[PDB]
Order: sequence, then structure tokens, then C-alpha cells
Amino acid sequence: NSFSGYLKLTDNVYIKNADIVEEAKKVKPTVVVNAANVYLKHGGGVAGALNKATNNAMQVESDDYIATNGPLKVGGSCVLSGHNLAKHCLHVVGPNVNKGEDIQLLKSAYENFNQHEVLLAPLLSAGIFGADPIHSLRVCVDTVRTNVYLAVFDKNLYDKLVSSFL
Ligand SMILES: Nc1ncnc2c1ncn2[C@@H]1O[C@H](COP(=O)(O)OP(=O)(O)OC[C@H]2O[C@@H](O)[C@H](O)[C@@H]2O)[C@@H](O)[C@H]1O
Repeated sequence: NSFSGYLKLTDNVYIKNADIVEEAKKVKPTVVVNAANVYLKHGGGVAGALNKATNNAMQVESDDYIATNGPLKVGGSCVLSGHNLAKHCLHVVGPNVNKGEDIQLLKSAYENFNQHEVLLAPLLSAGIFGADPIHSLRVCVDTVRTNVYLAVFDKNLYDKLVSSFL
């Protein structure tokens, strides 16, 4: 869990302009967080980048879990293997705002982080799921009590998040 180069936003939330995959390779964290959907079908954002970095081992494990146990709930999570990226991957489902799921469920989604002392994580629902990134960051800061290291890959977005936090 060696995090370096992060900006301190609050006493327990830190942020860095980086690819979450590269950070996981360099930090070797106990938990990396994936922004998932309820079927753990890993798509065009963080999820597909994590899965590719595991040479599809994440998708095979995910398909098996879902076939055996059923889909997650929006706002829910499950802990699976971190493969070569981390010890554990916490798959969390934020609301899909573009499809009319309730943005209030973003608070439930972030509450999952509180079961883990330290996490490398992305901003939930702020990419393919269409939530406002600044709002996602505020919900994270207000909800999460454990230590969270956020990795934001796009520089223009990182800059806009940091400044709105002045
Ligand atoms: N490699 C990356 N590293 C860091 N941040 C990234 C990366 N790729 C995207 N992001 C940023 O992570 C945040 C989350 O974006 P998404 O991964 O698209 O997550 P989400 O909005 O929750 O959508 C989830 C949906 O996308 C699919 O990948 C997934 O299977 C699910 O259906 C966004 O701010 C996005 O810009």
C-alpha cells in the first residue's frame, strides 16, 4: 500500500492524475475498486482496463460468480480476487444515471468503501454511467471514512475536480 504523489483533499481522501491500472501495478494495494454494473460485464471504462490487465481472468471469475449467485444490486458490491493487481477487487455498482437510476444511490455505493481501511478507487458513476464528476467526488468525501486514494486518468477532468475543491 505505497501511495506516492497524491494530493490531500481531506483528512482521508487523496487524489492523483493517473491510470488506475498503472497505480495498482506500482502500489500493490490490498483493495482496488472497480466501477461495475450488476452483471459484472466489464465495459469501456475502468472495468475493461482492469480486466485487460488481468488477461481476462477477472471476466472469467466474474461470469462464474454471477452465474452461481446472481446479479448484484445497484448500490451494492462484492469482493472478488485482485489477480495480479491487488489482493482483492471490490466491485461496486454505482447508479446508471443516463438510464434513469436514482443518483441518491451513489451514497449507498460509496458506503461500501467503509468496510476497508484503505482503497485505490476511481470516481463511481462519473464516466459511462453519466453522473456529474464533481458531485461524485463530493458524495465520496461526505460518505467515506476510511482512507481512499482516487486515481483520475483524464488531466482536464483532474484539473477541474481539484479546482472545484480549491
Ligand atoms: N484507466 C482509468 N483510470 C482512472 N480513471 C479512469 C480510467 N478510465 C476511466 N476513468 C475515469 O473513472 C471514472 C469512472 O468511469 P467509468 O469506469 O466509466 O465508471 P462508471 O461511470 O461507474 O460506469 C460503469 C460502467 O462502465 C463500464 O466500464 C462498466 O462495466 C459499467 O457498465 C470516470 O471519471 C472515468 O473518467
